[PDB]
Amino acid sequence: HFEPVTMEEDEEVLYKVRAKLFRFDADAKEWKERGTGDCKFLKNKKTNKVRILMRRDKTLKICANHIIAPEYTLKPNVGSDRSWVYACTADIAEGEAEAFTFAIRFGSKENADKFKEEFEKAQEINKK
Amino acid sequence: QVQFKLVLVGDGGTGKTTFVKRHLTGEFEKKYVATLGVEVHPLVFHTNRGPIKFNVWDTAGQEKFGGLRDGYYIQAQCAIIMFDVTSRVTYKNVPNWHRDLVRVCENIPIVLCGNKVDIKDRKVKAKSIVFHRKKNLQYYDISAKSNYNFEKPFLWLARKLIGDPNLEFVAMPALAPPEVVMDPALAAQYEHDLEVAQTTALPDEDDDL
Amino acid sequence: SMEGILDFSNDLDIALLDQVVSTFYQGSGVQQKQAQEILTKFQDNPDAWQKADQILQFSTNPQSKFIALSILDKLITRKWKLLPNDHRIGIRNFVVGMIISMCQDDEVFKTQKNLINKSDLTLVQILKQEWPQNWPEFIPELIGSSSSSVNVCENNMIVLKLLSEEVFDFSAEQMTQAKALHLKNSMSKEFEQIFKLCFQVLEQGSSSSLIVATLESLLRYLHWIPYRYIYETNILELLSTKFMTSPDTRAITLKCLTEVSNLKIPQDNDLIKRQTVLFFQNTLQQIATSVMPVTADLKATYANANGNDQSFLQDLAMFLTTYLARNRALLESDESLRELLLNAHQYLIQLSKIEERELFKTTLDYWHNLVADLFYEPLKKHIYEEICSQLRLVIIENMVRPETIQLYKSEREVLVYLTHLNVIDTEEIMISKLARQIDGSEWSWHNINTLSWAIGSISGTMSEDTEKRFVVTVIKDLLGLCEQKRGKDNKAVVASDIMYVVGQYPRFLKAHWNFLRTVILKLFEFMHETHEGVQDMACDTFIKIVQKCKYHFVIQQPRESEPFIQTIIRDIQKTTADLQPQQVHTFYKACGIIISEERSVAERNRLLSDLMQLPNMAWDTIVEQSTANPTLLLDSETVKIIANIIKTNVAVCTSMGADFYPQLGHIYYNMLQLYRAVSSMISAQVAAEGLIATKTPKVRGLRTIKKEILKLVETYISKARNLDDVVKVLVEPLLNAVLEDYMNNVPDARDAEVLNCMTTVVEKVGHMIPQGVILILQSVFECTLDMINKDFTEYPEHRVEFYKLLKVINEKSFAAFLELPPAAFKLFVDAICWAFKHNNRDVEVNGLQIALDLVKNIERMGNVPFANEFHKNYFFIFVSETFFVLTDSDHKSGFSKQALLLMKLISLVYDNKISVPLYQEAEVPQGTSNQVYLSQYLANMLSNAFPHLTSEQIASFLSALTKQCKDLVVFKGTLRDFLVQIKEVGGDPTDYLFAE
Amino acid sequence: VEALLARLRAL
Ligand SMILES: Nc1nc2c(ncn2[C@@H]2O[C@H](COP(=O)(O)OP(=O)(O)NP(=O)(O)O)[C@@H](O)[C@H]2O)c(=O)[nH]1
Ligand SMILES: [Mg+2]
Repeated sequence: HFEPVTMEEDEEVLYKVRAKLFRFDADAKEWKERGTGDCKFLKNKKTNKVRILMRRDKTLKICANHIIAPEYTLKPNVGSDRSWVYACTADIAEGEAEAFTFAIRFGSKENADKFKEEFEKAQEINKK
Repeated sequence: QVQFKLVLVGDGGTGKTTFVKRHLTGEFEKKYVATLGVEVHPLVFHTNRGPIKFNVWDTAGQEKFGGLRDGYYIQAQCAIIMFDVTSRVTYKNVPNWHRDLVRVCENIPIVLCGNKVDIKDRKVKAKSIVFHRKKNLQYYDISAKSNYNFEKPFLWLARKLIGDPNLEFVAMPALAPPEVVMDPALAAQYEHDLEVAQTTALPDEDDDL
Repeated sequence: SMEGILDFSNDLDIALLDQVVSTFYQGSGVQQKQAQEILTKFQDNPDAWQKADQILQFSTNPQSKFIALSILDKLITRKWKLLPNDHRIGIRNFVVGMIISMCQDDEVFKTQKNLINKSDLTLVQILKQEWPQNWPEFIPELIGSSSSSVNVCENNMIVLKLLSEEVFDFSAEQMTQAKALHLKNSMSKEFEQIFKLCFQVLEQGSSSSLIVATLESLLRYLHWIPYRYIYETNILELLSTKFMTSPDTRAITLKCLTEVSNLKIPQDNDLIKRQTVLFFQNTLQQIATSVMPVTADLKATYANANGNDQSFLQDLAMFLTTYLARNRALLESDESLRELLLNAHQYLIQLSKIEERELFKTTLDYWHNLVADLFYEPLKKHIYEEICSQLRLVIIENMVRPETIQLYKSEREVLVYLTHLNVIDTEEIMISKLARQIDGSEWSWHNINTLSWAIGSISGTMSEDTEKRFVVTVIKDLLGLCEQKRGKDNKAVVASDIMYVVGQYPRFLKAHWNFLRTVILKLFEFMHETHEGVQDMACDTFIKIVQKCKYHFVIQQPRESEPFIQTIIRDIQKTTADLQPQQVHTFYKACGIIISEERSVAERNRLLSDLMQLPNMAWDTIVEQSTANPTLLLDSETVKIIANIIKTNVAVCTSMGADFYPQLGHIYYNMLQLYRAVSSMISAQVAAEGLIATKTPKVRGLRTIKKEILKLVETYISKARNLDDVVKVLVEPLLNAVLEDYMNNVPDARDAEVLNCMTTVVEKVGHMIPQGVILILQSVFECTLDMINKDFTEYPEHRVEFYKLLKVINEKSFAAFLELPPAAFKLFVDAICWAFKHNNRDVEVNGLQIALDLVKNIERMGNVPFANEFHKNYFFIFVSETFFVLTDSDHKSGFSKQALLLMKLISLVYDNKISVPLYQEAEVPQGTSNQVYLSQYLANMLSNAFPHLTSEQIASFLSALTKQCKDLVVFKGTLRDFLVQIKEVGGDPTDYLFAE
Repeated sequence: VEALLARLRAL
């Protein structure tokens, strides 16, 4: 005989798409990029609740972390056929839960519409 | 804590403040608002060796706004020298920034960054960029606009400051977000803000994303 | 609060300053920010320097003293000569005394290096002002003081280092030519005494901090001192032995020896050649015995990044490459020097394996220098056979993606040379590498890609016969590699590399038609593959092969019934049915490349007609429906279809150029009608929805139609050979369709692409349409100028295209500006000067060129009323505006063209090319020459803009400038001297005699 | 040369 020498594990990925996330700066009446990367819908195996979790490329820092609440409504932005705007009441990407008006843009209108499909599925999951 | 003073220097307009802002908030500031003297921002990265905090001293590149100038460099532990690959003069001035920096900071790791490589008509050609060689500076082409190599300067500095060449950025822990409880008292308020946001066009709609 | 230190009516509270300083450097957040603004205001107080003596004496905060010296630095640099002579002496005295006392306290000397270094630099600023003319004893007394104290001696090495830097390394842009020469000659005159001290310190040890500082100063000296100080003393032996053994001195010593390798040296002196060999021999011996042997794994050492290993390996690469590029011939004939030569190159081989992009580029530059010499120089290549064999493997294994682009081209260049030097060894290495992909020992996606790029990079080097067997072998091995893999992820990677290699060997394809045909058909199959990236690869490879082998698609090959281009066109719908629009356009562009090689015009137009059958049929239907129901354009799908049809025409026009005219004629009239219909819809939408409409997908889609139409016309006209048809068929409908629409849209709906299209029209046929050019100006000049003349940022594309258009109009149809009403010609001049003030290079350069071309246009008219009025109205405007951007420190990028413009303006008066008085006759005696008046005007202008200059400075500057207005290089030197003097008080007026 | 063609088509 010779002797020899994130907190995402509890979750299931329902949907994943590349996206660019914006937040509306009301004071400046300006949209401001918050991050670009993979947006994931994560389903908790113990609570069955689905959240959005999005991290920036390379640095991997969180730019979105909130429940896909059934109260939310995806609306179109005047300048895009591949984006959705919605109000978020509690996102903890940068610390304490805070309300944001988000906009999320995708590589194509097809991806945007699929996102909306999955988004509304996740809302019903969270309703039960 | 594990905290390192970083000074960022270079000609006015080269993108120093836009680069830092990209790292602080993820935004790309299109306007040029000149820095007055210095602006100090904490910046944290999560690594396989724990968090590393850079105290970024973003200095003014315009002479009329130079402030304390090399007085900002005192006790810097690392630095970024910035130039603009679309402006030859900004590279011509790299030796001047480096001179003033290393006279105060005699042995610190320094990254030299050629910014704005997203622009088609590049003026400072890759093969003209050789100043870093004899000065032992790390060099990267970068673009705060496209994010090309935007993480490399801090990754390299982190490895040098911690003394671990295998240091890597890692994914910050992601806690469970809280459940929503809509406040009826703010329904009309959030509907006002949403309408404005819907009717303000997203920028850069021709970008791939 | 902290703001008390800004009250100079009270004594300075040093304790409060130290609190402000501490709050800034050690504090955080809002407090730190407030302190910063207070400190900046304190430092900028023009009387703050008076309180520097107090701070340096009574402060206990070293940062406070640093700021005190910065305050003095600004005073010494800019206002020294304005001081009473008593303050000059006083400041000198307490800077010297402060340095002496800091050096005499070992604890202060140990712990306040930052403050001592700052004080030393401040001393050097005084020396630049006072020495040697008012400080002749400085160097003799410095040498004397060095002997009484190791601390003072070490600090004196720092002072001398900074002095050398300020005089020889950083003087060009910071002092006048005369003052720089004065300080350089002063240092050269006394360097014999400086070197003696330096050499004594180095020879006699023994404090390493003293030795290091001395070697740091020597590094600076090596930039300028004569070689005799290095070759007629024993210093090379010390550098290359003694100081290489100790790591403390090793880093700086290696940098010194790198600069020694760059000294100006007589190259017909045998003793000096032996000394140059000897110090290299010594250095390499010290490395192998004290640092690492030749066999060491420098890749691993560099990656571990212990201590200063990375900087040392970088510096060793710089030393070896520098020395060998200059001196390796010294080592190549003497048999006793062969081991040294090859050991040095073996270290370079090991350094070239390091994973570090910028270091690899440094070593690759050297390798290029070497192999180019072996390629041309008789009897050299056999020396380096084993080095080159290892280098082949290094470069193959580190090949980067061709399309990083620059690095690939540099690697390809070296590998091509290495292939000529030994084709057999190159082939064997590549085949062997391929064998290790097949056997899995080195299989990976990255590894097979890297090898395929290397194989592709040497095409055109081997003989056609060897190449053929080589290509066959590679493809055979690659096909087998793909067959044995599974999953289609792996098969996709290898199939792409197969197509990449064949695309790199057009010579093989042109000789084997059946092979070339099979490749293309297989590319067409891959155009149906959905796997991510396969379709882009197939389209990219297709046009790449076409560009190189086009002739073989346009002739009828043996055994074939028709040229293959016919066969491609017959099936184009099927081939491209699964492609994205962008990929379809590439496919059509490739077909146009082939068609343009058909010399028979009737056959070429027939092929063009057949190629464009699908877009033309979609076009005809849409035109028929859009005309019947203008509402159909509201359909986003129709707008997208229309844009892609036009883009297909652009793509084919891009490759066919002049030969595209028949297809353009098929669509031209209906296309411009569509431009108008789309224009009406855009305007109607903006009217009904507001400016925000321009952001909407619908309007952006409509404007894409307009932009692609403009691009198509611009593309054809830029390449047309029949310019009569351009003028008589294309131009008038074009201008009628685009100009009024541009003029009468609100600014946010105007397409900058209109300006770009008009620039090409003027460039190509401007000389033939004088009235058309006038119409272009009338429609775009004033309304575009009003968009861009309120700031420097709004409408960035219109701004750039605007000055491109004025530039070409001024070049090709200057008469159009002669027709302008006087008020509009004034706006033209205003617009040019406006361009001067841009920091935007894309505008400033055209503005300076327009001004210069305009002056020449006026000069060509001779002595006529328009030219006489131009000079009376605008000569001094251009002189003063050029002077403003030259001297305001915010337009340094334009210096060379500003200088050219000013010299042209001055030489007009100096050459008496302005036939009318530039003054109003009531202003100076009648008969006064324009030369005299120009001198007076400029003297008065500069006196008011730079009131701190003496009248003598201004007069001497202008005297030099005006007699140098035929010699641009000297003219520019005088301007640079002026830019130095305006930054300080008391500049010497005789500096402007430097040229004389 | 021709033995490659068949292999080429089966990719
Ligand atoms: N196209 C492009 N623009 C950039 C990039 N980075 C910064 N910019 C732009 O360059 C301009 C100047 O940016 P800024 O960050 O203020 O430069 P700075 O070095 O901080 N200037 P100062 O030293 O005077 O404070 C801004 O308009 C910014 O949007 C880039 O990577 N690409
Ligand atoms: Mg800034």
